[PDB]
Amino acid sequence: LKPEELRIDVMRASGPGGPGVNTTDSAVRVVHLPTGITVTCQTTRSQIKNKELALKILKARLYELERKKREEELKALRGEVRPIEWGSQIRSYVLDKNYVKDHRTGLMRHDPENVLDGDLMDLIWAGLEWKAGRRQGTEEVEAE
Amino acid sequence: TKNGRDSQAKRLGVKRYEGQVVRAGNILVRQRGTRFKPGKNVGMGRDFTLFALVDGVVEFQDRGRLGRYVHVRPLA
Amino acid sequence: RMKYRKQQRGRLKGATKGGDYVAFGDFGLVALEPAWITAQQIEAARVAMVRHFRRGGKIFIRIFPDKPYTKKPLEVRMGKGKGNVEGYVAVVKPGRVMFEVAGVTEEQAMEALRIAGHKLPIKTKIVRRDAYDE
RNA sequence: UCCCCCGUGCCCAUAGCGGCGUGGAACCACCCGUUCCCAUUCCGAACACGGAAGUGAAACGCGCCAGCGCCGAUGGUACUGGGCGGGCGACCGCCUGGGAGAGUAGGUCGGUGCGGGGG
RNA sequence: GGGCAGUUUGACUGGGGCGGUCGCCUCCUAAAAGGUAACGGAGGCGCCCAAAGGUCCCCUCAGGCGGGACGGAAAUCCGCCGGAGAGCGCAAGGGUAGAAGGGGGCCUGACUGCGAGGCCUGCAAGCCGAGCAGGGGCGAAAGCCGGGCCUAGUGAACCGGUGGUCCCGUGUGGAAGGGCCAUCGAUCAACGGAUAAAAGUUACCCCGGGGAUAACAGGCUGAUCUCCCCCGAGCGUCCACAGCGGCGGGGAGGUUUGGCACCUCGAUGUCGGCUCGUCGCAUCCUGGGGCUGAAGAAGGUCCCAAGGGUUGGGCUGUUCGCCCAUUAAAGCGGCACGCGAGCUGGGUUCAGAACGUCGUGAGACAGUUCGGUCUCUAUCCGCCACGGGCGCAGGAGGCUUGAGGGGGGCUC
RNA sequence: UGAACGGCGGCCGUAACUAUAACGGUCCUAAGGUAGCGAAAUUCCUUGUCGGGUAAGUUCCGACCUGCACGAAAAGCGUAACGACCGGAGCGCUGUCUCGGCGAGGGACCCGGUGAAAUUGAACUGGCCGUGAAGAUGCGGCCUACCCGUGGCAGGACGAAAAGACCCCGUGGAGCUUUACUGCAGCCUGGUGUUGGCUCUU
RNA sequence: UAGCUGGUUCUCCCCGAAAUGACUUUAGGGUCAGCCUCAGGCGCUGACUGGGGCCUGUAGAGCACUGAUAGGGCUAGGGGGCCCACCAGCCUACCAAACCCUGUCAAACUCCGAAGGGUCCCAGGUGGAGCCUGGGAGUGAGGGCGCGAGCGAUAACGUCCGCGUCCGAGCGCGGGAACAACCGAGACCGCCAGCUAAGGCCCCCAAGUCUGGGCUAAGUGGUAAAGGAUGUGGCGCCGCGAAGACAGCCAGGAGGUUGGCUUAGAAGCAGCCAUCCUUUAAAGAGUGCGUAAUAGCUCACUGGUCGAGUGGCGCCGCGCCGAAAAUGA
RNA sequence: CGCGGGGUGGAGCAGCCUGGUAGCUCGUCGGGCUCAUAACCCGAAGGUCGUCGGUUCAAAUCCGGCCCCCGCAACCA
RNA sequence: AAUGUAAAAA
Ligand SMILES: [Mg+2]
Ligand SMILES: [Mg+2]
Ligand SMILES: [Mg+2]
Ligand SMILES: [Mg+2]
Ligand SMILES: [Mg+2]
Ligand SMILES: [Mg+2]
Ligand SMILES: [Mg+2]
Ligand SMILES: [Mg+2]
Ligand SMILES: [Mg+2]
Ligand SMILES: [Mg+2]
Ligand SMILES: [Mg+2]
Ligand SMILES: [Mg+2]
Ligand SMILES: [Mg+2]
Ligand SMILES: [Mg+2]
Ligand SMILES: [Mg+2]
Ligand SMILES: [Mg+2]
Ligand SMILES: [Mg+2]
Ligand SMILES: [Mg+2]
Ligand SMILES: [Mg+2]
Ligand SMILES: [Mg+2]
Ligand SMILES: [Mg+2]
Ligand SMILES: [Mg+2]
Ligand SMILES: [Mg+2]
Ligand SMILES: [Mg+2]
Ligand SMILES: [Mg+2]
Ligand SMILES: [Mg+2]
Ligand SMILES: [Mg+2]
Ligand SMILES: [Mg+2]
Ligand SMILES: [Mg+2]
Ligand SMILES: [Mg+2]
Ligand SMILES: [Mg+2]
Ligand SMILES: [Mg+2]
Ligand SMILES: [Mg+2]
Ligand SMILES: [Mg+2]
Ligand SMILES: [Mg+2]
Ligand SMILES: [Mg+2]
Ligand SMILES: [Mg+2]
Ligand SMILES: [Mg+2]
Ligand SMILES: [Mg+2]
Ligand SMILES: [Mg+2]
Ligand SMILES: [Mg+2]
Ligand SMILES: [Mg+2]
Ligand SMILES: [Mg+2]
Ligand SMILES: [Mg+2]
Ligand SMILES: [Mg+2]
Ligand SMILES: [Mg+2]
Ligand SMILES: [Mg+2]
Ligand SMILES: [Mg+2]
Ligand SMILES: [Mg+2]
Ligand SMILES: [Mg+2]
Ligand SMILES: [Mg+2]
Ligand SMILES: [Mg+2]
Ligand SMILES: [Mg+2]
Ligand SMILES: [Mg+2]
Ligand SMILES: [Mg+2]
Ligand SMILES: [Mg+2]
Ligand SMILES: [Mg+2]
Ligand SMILES: [Mg+2]
Ligand SMILES: [Mg+2]
Ligand SMILES: [Mg+2]
Ligand SMILES: [Mg+2]
Ligand SMILES: [Mg+2]
Ligand SMILES: [Mg+2]
Ligand SMILES: [Mg+2]
Ligand SMILES: [Mg+2]
Ligand SMILES: [Mg+2]
Ligand SMILES: [Mg+2]
Ligand SMILES: [Mg+2]
Ligand SMILES: [Mg+2]
Ligand SMILES: [Mg+2]
Ligand SMILES: [Mg+2]
Ligand SMILES: [Mg+2]
Ligand SMILES: [Mg+2]
Ligand SMILES: [Mg+2]
Ligand SMILES: [Mg+2]
Ligand SMILES: [Mg+2]
Ligand SMILES: [Mg+2]
Ligand SMILES: [Mg+2]
Ligand SMILES: [Mg+2]
Ligand SMILES: [Mg+2]
Ligand SMILES: [Mg+2]
Ligand SMILES: [Mg+2]
Ligand SMILES: [Mg+2]
Ligand SMILES: [Mg+2]
Ligand SMILES: [Mg+2]
Ligand SMILES: [Mg+2]
Ligand SMILES: [Mg+2]
Ligand SMILES: [Mg+2]
Ligand SMILES: [Mg+2]
Ligand SMILES: [Mg+2]
Ligand SMILES: [Mg+2]
Ligand SMILES: [Mg+2]
Ligand SMILES: [Mg+2]
Ligand SMILES: [Mg+2]
Ligand SMILES: [Mg+2]
Ligand SMILES: [Mg+2]
Ligand SMILES: [Mg+2]
Ligand SMILES: [Mg+2]
Ligand SMILES: [Mg+2]
Ligand SMILES: [Mg+2]
Ligand SMILES: [Mg+2]
Ligand SMILES: [Mg+2]
Ligand SMILES: [Mg+2]
Ligand SMILES: [Mg+2]
Ligand SMILES: [Mg+2]
Ligand SMILES: [Mg+2]
Ligand SMILES: [Mg+2]
Ligand SMILES: [Mg+2]
Ligand SMILES: [Mg+2]
Ligand SMILES: [Mg+2]
Ligand SMILES: [Mg+2]
Ligand SMILES: [Mg+2]
Ligand SMILES: [Mg+2]
Ligand SMILES: [Mg+2]
Ligand SMILES: [Mg+2]
Ligand SMILES: [Mg+2]
Ligand SMILES: [Mg+2]
Ligand SMILES: [Mg+2]
Ligand SMILES: [Mg+2]
Ligand SMILES: [Mg+2]
Ligand SMILES: [Mg+2]
Ligand SMILES: [Mg+2]
Ligand SMILES: [Mg+2]
Ligand SMILES: [Mg+2]
Ligand SMILES: [Mg+2]
Ligand SMILES: [Mg+2]
Ligand SMILES: [Mg+2]
Ligand SMILES: [Mg+2]
Ligand SMILES: [Mg+2]
Ligand SMILES: [Mg+2]
Ligand SMILES: [Mg+2]
Ligand SMILES: [Mg+2]
Ligand SMILES: [Mg+2]
Ligand SMILES: [Mg+2]
Ligand SMILES: [Mg+2]
Ligand SMILES: [Mg+2]
Ligand SMILES: [Mg+2]
Ligand SMILES: [Mg+2]
Ligand SMILES: [Mg+2]
Ligand SMILES: [Mg+2]
Ligand SMILES: [Mg+2]
Ligand SMILES: [Mg+2]
Ligand SMILES: [Mg+2]
Ligand SMILES: [Mg+2]
Ligand SMILES: [Mg+2]
Ligand SMILES: [Mg+2]
Ligand SMILES: [Mg+2]
Ligand SMILES: [Mg+2]
Ligand SMILES: [Mg+2]
Ligand SMILES: [Mg+2]
Ligand SMILES: [Mg+2]
Ligand SMILES: [Mg+2]
Ligand SMILES: [Mg+2]
Ligand SMILES: [Mg+2]
Ligand SMILES: [Mg+2]
Ligand SMILES: [Mg+2]
Ligand SMILES: [Mg+2]
Ligand SMILES: [Mg+2]
Ligand SMILES: [Mg+2]
Ligand SMILES: [Mg+2]
Ligand SMILES: [Mg+2]
Ligand SMILES: [Mg+2]
Ligand SMILES: [Mg+2]
Ligand SMILES: [Mg+2]
Ligand SMILES: [Mg+2]
Ligand SMILES: [Mg+2]
Ligand SMILES: [Mg+2]
Ligand SMILES: [Mg+2]
Ligand SMILES: [Mg+2]
Ligand SMILES: [Mg+2]
Ligand SMILES: [Mg+2]
Ligand SMILES: [Mg+2]
Ligand SMILES: [Mg+2]
Ligand SMILES: [Mg+2]
Ligand SMILES: [Mg+2]
Ligand SMILES: [Mg+2]
Ligand SMILES: [Mg+2]
Ligand SMILES: [Mg+2]
Ligand SMILES: [Mg+2]
Ligand SMILES: [Mg+2]
Ligand SMILES: [Mg+2]
Ligand SMILES: [Mg+2]
Ligand SMILES: [Mg+2]
Ligand SMILES: [Mg+2]
Ligand SMILES: [Mg+2]
Ligand SMILES: [Mg+2]
Ligand SMILES: [Mg+2]
Ligand SMILES: [Mg+2]
Ligand SMILES: [Mg+2]
Ligand SMILES: [Mg+2]
Ligand SMILES: [Mg+2]
Ligand SMILES: [Mg+2]
Ligand SMILES: [Mg+2]
Ligand SMILES: [Mg+2]
Ligand SMILES: [Mg+2]
Ligand SMILES: [Mg+2]
Ligand SMILES: [Mg+2]
Ligand SMILES: [Mg+2]
Ligand SMILES: [Mg+2]
Ligand SMILES: [Mg+2]
Ligand SMILES: [Mg+2]
Ligand SMILES: [Mg+2]
Ligand SMILES: [Mg+2]
Ligand SMILES: [Mg+2]
Ligand SMILES: [Mg+2]
Ligand SMILES: [Mg+2]
Ligand SMILES: [Mg+2]
Ligand SMILES: [Mg+2]
Ligand SMILES: [Mg+2]
Ligand SMILES: [Mg+2]
Ligand SMILES: [Mg+2]
Ligand SMILES: [Mg+2]
Ligand SMILES: [Mg+2]
Ligand SMILES: [Mg+2]
Ligand SMILES: [Mg+2]
Ligand SMILES: [Mg+2]
Ligand SMILES: [Mg+2]
Ligand SMILES: [Mg+2]
Ligand SMILES: [Mg+2]
Ligand SMILES: [Mg+2]
Ligand SMILES: [Mg+2]
Ligand SMILES: [Mg+2]
Ligand SMILES: [Mg+2]
Ligand SMILES: [Mg+2]
Ligand SMILES: [Mg+2]
Ligand SMILES: [Mg+2]
Ligand SMILES: [Mg+2]
Ligand SMILES: [Mg+2]
Ligand SMILES: [Mg+2]
Ligand SMILES: [Mg+2]
Ligand SMILES: [Mg+2]
Ligand SMILES: [Mg+2]
Ligand SMILES: [Mg+2]
Ligand SMILES: [Mg+2]
Ligand SMILES: [Mg+2]
Ligand SMILES: [Mg+2]
Ligand SMILES: [Mg+2]
Ligand SMILES: [Mg+2]
Ligand SMILES: [Mg+2]
Ligand SMILES: [Mg+2]
Ligand SMILES: [Mg+2]
Ligand SMILES: [Mg+2]
Ligand SMILES: [Mg+2]
Ligand SMILES: [Mg+2]
Ligand SMILES: [Mg+2]
Ligand SMILES: [Mg+2]
Ligand SMILES: [Mg+2]
Ligand SMILES: [Mg+2]
Ligand SMILES: [Mg+2]
Ligand SMILES: [Mg+2]
Ligand SMILES: [Mg+2]
Ligand SMILES: [Mg+2]
Ligand SMILES: [Mg+2]
Ligand SMILES: [Mg+2]
Ligand SMILES: [Mg+2]
Ligand SMILES: [Mg+2]
Ligand SMILES: [Mg+2]
Ligand SMILES: [Mg+2]
Ligand SMILES: [Mg+2]
Ligand SMILES: [Mg+2]
Ligand SMILES: [Mg+2]
Ligand SMILES: [Mg+2]
Ligand SMILES: [Mg+2]
Ligand SMILES: [Mg+2]
Ligand SMILES: [Mg+2]
Ligand SMILES: [Mg+2]
Ligand SMILES: [Mg+2]
Ligand SMILES: [Mg+2]
Ligand SMILES: [Mg+2]
Ligand SMILES: [Mg+2]
């Protein structure tokens, strides 16, 4: 809500008042120039209390406009998909035959019982971070 | 705005300055406390009022650590 | 802070006590006109001062806002001002020393104080520590 | 007329706090005792009576010291009855009469009145 | 028991209503006597106590440091410093230990009958009071006591209650009923208190007044609003001013919103539109420039410059604004927000009616909705035109000079 | 006892992404607004959002529902026909408009006859810039201006008209209202008069 | 009925208000007081003034109380770090009670404290003074100006008090262009006489184009600020200079060095930290520009020439910019 | 801005007026019955009383400023 | 006096 951005307008009010309403402009129109979103107010006899209210109103809407854009840049980072369905998985942990398996690196293993306890290092270190940065490190150094 | 208040002015202070002739019984000084102590030929009432005790002349005496005093030097 | 409530305006009579001498630092900035100096003023000067000579010497401020400055909010005539919109100011009679600097070259303190002057409403003077003491 | 002491006033710190010293013949105090008068929300600490011995340690008396406290000019200034003069003002300047506070120089461990005992 | 009737329904108030306030005490404002206003700054009272009173006698605080079984910053004890920063029932102030403060013995003067002389004061009230008489309390006595350290703790008169006595008692004796003395019934708190007894509504409204007082406009003011400057943190890769300018500071203007209440209430017609304009320049375009982070074309920024120009539609009563299609550009302000004795009357702002809403209600609404009478004759100034008179120091016909004005002024 | 006056909730939590919340917790009530409708003759924010129509639509129509502040006989939702009712659109047609022109007649104008009115302190009544009770023909300074009329225009004379209706004041007035006060009519009611006989009964 | 509006008729003479306080279903009305006037009475007292006594808490100042306050010191408490646990120890460019030093602020703070004011005594003061008792009143919306405060915004022709004062009622006279209250001055009547006051003395317009010494070049004067500038004149101070300066011009202007560190690069030149020497007459581990980083230009400094003054800073007078409005100046 | 109300264990409410000890329901935690979960039974824990000041021997409680939430009001021209 | 999902018959 920097004063440099929005323009404020003054104009006589619609409705009752006497000569006071005709000759005294108390209505206000506070348009936000960049975002284009405008707002008008005139519920009180005063220009300042309308100029004041019309601003607290614009604040609410501009907060709800910043929360919408605050979503794509804090939710698109989560995952561009993730069905959670079947096959949407990237690493299976089979306790019957005792074998985990990262479907990304194709890497395999033989201890689901310990891995599900802390042995993630062996996975993240060598293979995981590798393929993770690989799919993006081969994308930039070729075409993207 | 709760504030538009005060109480009556009590018009106190010295009522008879030094040298002034006085009739017995008439008042010399009205005061908040004992801003003046009685002394010779001068009595004091419930409110700390000092009043001459016999026709005479008022005179004031300062006695430092012991405070100021009002006296009536008689004559007749 | 503490004190109590809001306070009468009074008047900025002759600069009787509105005078002084340096007592800290080598250089000083003295007032030449009577005025209520705002906190926003004192500060803006002080900051703009250090801001000038980064990690520089040490500045002293001998004037201090204790007076509540009131202000009715765009209306008519009831009660005393809710006031304090400008909050607090310091009384300054022409001649009083306000800001001391120390531990910097003359040209380094001839600028620092030159600036702090501008952030102030009144006309001011810069001073060497002459030689007048007690 | 002089000196010491006892009691009691007057001004109201230049009379006070503190450190050092001196006084027991006289006076004063502590001091011996608690039968009697009297007394303790307990206690002869206090109040009280009867009083030798000892002491001047305590208290007080006198005298020295200026660390604290207190007193504190002169000179100039702020302010200001009254009278004027300059600027938009927040303000400022002169004539005439009065004149601080702070601070500097200094001062002070008192001065005196009545009665009484004693050289 | 509003079917009906007579009435009540407070004042202050930078207009009125709404809110707040109304008496009393303390402090400041108050300008060194007293007094002193504002819807100026701050707080209390509408009680309490038979001990918290009288007198006689005795005792002296808070706090700090040190030492002490519970204690633990703080209970009670001891020591040293400590003049009053404690306490004085309760707000504050003044006063105060050479007691007004803490404790104890006896006690009830929180007496009756008075009252010299004063303080304060418009009235009426309020306050202080020596001493005299009676009969008393404490003290050996001198003496002290007519409540409380003091300043708030309150209510004229009327009307009535209870108790008592030298009073009156309607021909006389009693009685009734009064008087006098004593005391009781006040948030009469709008607190000098109209009645024993009282709320609203009007846009269906009326009269008397007011520019003593609000709504329009002008005025003063310039907070607010618009424009412009000072400083130069920082941005701009390098470069603080090509373009920008944190935190602060100084001004101009009188288009906004306010403040004030100065002319007008025996009337200054309020918005918008239409018509007709004219002026300002802080310039939208066109004309001329400086800088550019200006190759050119095009821009950006500042300077000079009113001479002319500055479109047509959609939506809404709109001003404003959004939008469509163009343009050299589609400038901003003044003129009573120019202009209703020029027009309109869609909006506001009478009576009808309805919705939501509030109110038991009558009604009410910067809430909404449909409807709703705008006055032939210009005297003067001014303005557009057109004549009559006289003058122009012979009379007449025709032709002329241009002092001084006016018109025009655009752009692709 | 409601087709009598009337009334008809609040806070927090919960879903195979997020959002929402069919579900739940709790407090309170006499009971917590059902159907149907809903930015409405009701919606403040508001020109709500989306769709329609238009080159462009604060209006209009269709939707959605976070209904400031609908809602069921002060009726709810619909409804053919009807309407000098109020809103939106289109076709036809047009001087409504671009944008005005010409023409006719009745006035206006000139001559003859008759002959009013409101208004009116008195007038020998110019412009600007100041000024003054703050908007000047009348004051100051300056500019301008021969005397008198006729046809026209309406910026001024704070023009005329109506002792402002708006506002406030007055211990003014009146109409209306009620659980304001006090009365009255009216209606209810005990005693008694008009009012008598016989019998049972406590 | 009208606490409201309007209206109220001949002359001369003397005096001459108020717009405040208290209470008021009072607020544009009233009652009492204040102020005006008339009558009778008292008779030096009255305003103002001299001398003396007492009462006082403002201006100013001050920090001793109540609070506020910047820096430093000393130092409980708490916080971080070393170290740890039995709790103990030290460090502490963190915050900070008490205390102290330096430096300050306060209407509701005062160790202090004026000028002044109040009152009484004595004296001057015979004045449209004063006091006592009465008859008659009006006024009870004030306004501006100076000064002292509150409110407001250290706004208002604003508002509310205090001491004055003028208008009111002196819109009678002079000055101020015009203009109740600013400056001068209190109009009984007449004069073709004189001196003055404020203000003025070039023309409208009376009176000096007076005298002497300066300043100002803007039409300033003829009405505006922060702030900006080689405007102009004046006093003062420091320094350079005939042993040769200032300015311009001829020449060098460097070596290790390319300073250590940051950084893609930082070579005197984004920033951070900074204190060598030497060829020598002189050149700074560097004033500005130029770069991607450098080289290039220049000052600083020294040599020569010239040949007489020159540069910085403080102070005062007057002036310049800052400076845009609507009917004609 | 004006007047009125409110802020207390994780959720929602008492307690305050008349100061001395903070209560109710839900959820949470431990233990039970069940094959297991829920229901149900037995235990237990949990609160700066919004915040900053003031009164008092003592403050959730009374007084005052502030922040936050709720409702009402914002009219005449 | 409720509930118990989703991968097993040469
Ligand atoms: Mg910007
Ligand atoms: Mg509208
Ligand atoms: Mg209305
Ligand atoms: Mg209206
Ligand atoms: Mg207006
Ligand atoms: Mg206006
Ligand atoms: Mg008051
Ligand atoms: Mg004293
Ligand atoms: Mg007495
Ligand atoms: Mg500091
Ligand atoms: Mg108002
Ligand atoms: Mg408040
Ligand atoms: Mg001898
Ligand atoms: Mg020793
Ligand atoms: Mg002994
Ligand atoms: Mg015995
Ligand atoms: Mg005996
Ligand atoms: Mg005995
Ligand atoms: Mg004895
Ligand atoms: Mg010894
Ligand atoms: Mg001793
Ligand atoms: Mg010696
Ligand atoms: Mg000494
Ligand atoms: Mg002196
Ligand atoms: Mg000025
Ligand atoms: Mg001034
Ligand atoms: Mg003198
Ligand atoms: Mg002195
Ligand atoms: Mg001494
Ligand atoms: Mg002596
Ligand atoms: Mg009844
Ligand atoms: Mg009735
Ligand atoms: Mg007003
Ligand atoms: Mg009002
Ligand atoms: Mg009203
Ligand atoms: Mg009211
Ligand atoms: Mg008052
Ligand atoms: Mg109270
Ligand atoms: Mg007592
Ligand atoms: Mg004792
Ligand atoms: Mg302590
Ligand atoms: Mg201790
Ligand atoms: Mg101990
Ligand atoms: Mg101890
Ligand atoms: Mg111990
Ligand atoms: Mg124990
Ligand atoms: Mg403890
Ligand atoms: Mg201890
Ligand atoms: Mg002890
Ligand atoms: Mg000891
Ligand atoms: Mg003392
Ligand atoms: Mg003290
Ligand atoms: Mg006490
Ligand atoms: Mg007390
Ligand atoms: Mg006191
Ligand atoms: Mg004493
Ligand atoms: Mg006692
Ligand atoms: Mg006692
Ligand atoms: Mg006792
Ligand atoms: Mg007597
Ligand atoms: Mg008397
Ligand atoms: Mg009286
Ligand atoms: Mg009277
Ligand atoms: Mg007596
Ligand atoms: Mg007797
Ligand atoms: Mg007595
Ligand atoms: Mg007492
Ligand atoms: Mg007593
Ligand atoms: Mg007592
Ligand atoms: Mg008193
Ligand atoms: Mg009566
Ligand atoms: Mg008798
Ligand atoms: Mg009889
Ligand atoms: Mg008998
Ligand atoms: Mg009697
Ligand atoms: Mg009441
Ligand atoms: Mg009253
Ligand atoms: Mg009453
Ligand atoms: Mg009456
Ligand atoms: Mg009554
Ligand atoms: Mg009444
Ligand atoms: Mg009707
Ligand atoms: Mg009527
Ligand atoms: Mg008037
Ligand atoms: Mg009035
Ligand atoms: Mg108008
Ligand atoms: Mg006007
Ligand atoms: Mg400017
Ligand atoms: Mg930036
Ligand atoms: Mg940069
Ligand atoms: Mg300014
Ligand atoms: Mg204007
Ligand atoms: Mg205005
Ligand atoms: Mg007026
Ligand atoms: Mg007025
Ligand atoms: Mg008229
Ligand atoms: Mg008229
Ligand atoms: Mg109009
Ligand atoms: Mg109009
Ligand atoms: Mg151009
Ligand atoms: Mg070009
Ligand atoms: Mg180019
Ligand atoms: Mg380029
Ligand atoms: Mg280019
Ligand atoms: Mg081209
Ligand atoms: Mg130029
Ligand atoms: Mg220009
Ligand atoms: Mg257009
Ligand atoms: Mg377009
Ligand atoms: Mg074009
Ligand atoms: Mg364009
Ligand atoms: Mg265009
Ligand atoms: Mg403009
Ligand atoms: Mg125009
Ligand atoms: Mg108009
Ligand atoms: Mg205007
Ligand atoms: Mg208009
Ligand atoms: Mg009309
Ligand atoms: Mg119109
Ligand atoms: Mg008309
Ligand atoms: Mg019509
Ligand atoms: Mg229209
Ligand atoms: Mg309409
Ligand atoms: Mg209307
Ligand atoms: Mg009407
Ligand atoms: Mg109607
Ligand atoms: Mg409206
Ligand atoms: Mg309509
Ligand atoms: Mg007609
Ligand atoms: Mg005329
Ligand atoms: Mg004219
Ligand atoms: Mg010509
Ligand atoms: Mg021409
Ligand atoms: Mg022309
Ligand atoms: Mg032209
Ligand atoms: Mg039913
Ligand atoms: Mg209902
Ligand atoms: Mg409802
Ligand atoms: Mg979910
Ligand atoms: Mg039920
Ligand atoms: Mg509903
Ligand atoms: Mg619909
Ligand atoms: Mg709508
Ligand atoms: Mg709509
Ligand atoms: Mg509304
Ligand atoms: Mg709407
Ligand atoms: Mg609307
Ligand atoms: Mg829309
Ligand atoms: Mg869309
Ligand atoms: Mg459209
Ligand atoms: Mg559309
Ligand atoms: Mg449509
Ligand atoms: Mg909805
Ligand atoms: Mg919705
Ligand atoms: Mg809703
Ligand atoms: Mg809303
Ligand atoms: Mg509403
Ligand atoms: Mg609704
Ligand atoms: Mg409803
Ligand atoms: Mg119904
Ligand atoms: Mg329907
Ligand atoms: Mg139909
Ligand atoms: Mg019909
Ligand atoms: Mg019809
Ligand atoms: Mg058609
Ligand atoms: Mg047209
Ligand atoms: Mg014709
Ligand atoms: Mg005719
Ligand atoms: Mg005809
Ligand atoms: Mg004719
Ligand atoms: Mg003429
Ligand atoms: Mg002009
Ligand atoms: Mg005038
Ligand atoms: Mg005049
Ligand atoms: Mg005129
Ligand atoms: Mg004249
Ligand atoms: Mg004229
Ligand atoms: Mg002319
Ligand atoms: Mg004619
Ligand atoms: Mg005509
Ligand atoms: Mg006209
Ligand atoms: Mg006409
Ligand atoms: Mg007219
Ligand atoms: Mg009238
Ligand atoms: Mg009344
Ligand atoms: Mg009846
Ligand atoms: Mg009957
Ligand atoms: Mg009957
Ligand atoms: Mg009967
Ligand atoms: Mg019968
Ligand atoms: Mg006379
Ligand atoms: Mg006279
Ligand atoms: Mg009246
Ligand atoms: Mg009178
Ligand atoms: Mg005399
Ligand atoms: Mg004093
Ligand atoms: Mg002072
Ligand atoms: Mg001392
Ligand atoms: Mg203190
Ligand atoms: Mg204290
Ligand atoms: Mg240390
Ligand atoms: Mg510690
Ligand atoms: Mg430890
Ligand atoms: Mg420890
Ligand atoms: Mg340590
Ligand atoms: Mg003071
Ligand atoms: Mg005081
Ligand atoms: Mg003085
Ligand atoms: Mg005097
Ligand atoms: Mg004579
Ligand atoms: Mg006279
Ligand atoms: Mg006289
Ligand atoms: Mg006399
Ligand atoms: Mg008289
Ligand atoms: Mg009278
Ligand atoms: Mg009156
Ligand atoms: Mg008045
Ligand atoms: Mg005056
Ligand atoms: Mg002045
Ligand atoms: Mg005021
Ligand atoms: Mg001031
Ligand atoms: Mg003024
Ligand atoms: Mg008058
Ligand atoms: Mg006079
Ligand atoms: Mg005049
Ligand atoms: Mg003239
Ligand atoms: Mg004048
Ligand atoms: Mg005149
Ligand atoms: Mg005059
Ligand atoms: Mg003079
Ligand atoms: Mg002249
Ligand atoms: Mg100027
Ligand atoms: Mg100026
Ligand atoms: Mg100037
Ligand atoms: Mg200047
Ligand atoms: Mg420059
Ligand atoms: Mg040199
Ligand atoms: Mg030589
Ligand atoms: Mg040069
Ligand atoms: Mg050369
Ligand atoms: Mg060279
Ligand atoms: Mg060269
Ligand atoms: Mg070289
Ligand atoms: Mg060189
Ligand atoms: Mg070179
Ligand atoms: Mg180097
Ligand atoms: Mg180089
Ligand atoms: Mg080169
Ligand atoms: Mg200078
Ligand atoms: Mg100067
Ligand atoms: Mg210019
Ligand atoms: Mg003009
Ligand atoms: Mg909670
Ligand atoms: Mg309780
Ligand atoms: Mg109970
Ligand atoms: Mg449970
Ligand atoms: Mg469990
Ligand atoms: Mg269990
Ligand atoms: Mg158990
Ligand atoms: Mg447990
Ligand atoms: Mg609390
Ligand atoms: Mg909340
Ligand atoms: Mg909320
Ligand atoms: Mg509301
Ligand atoms: Mg209202
Ligand atoms: Mg309204
Ligand atoms: Mg109304
Ligand atoms: Mg109304
Ligand atoms: Mg009305
Ligand atoms: Mg098979």
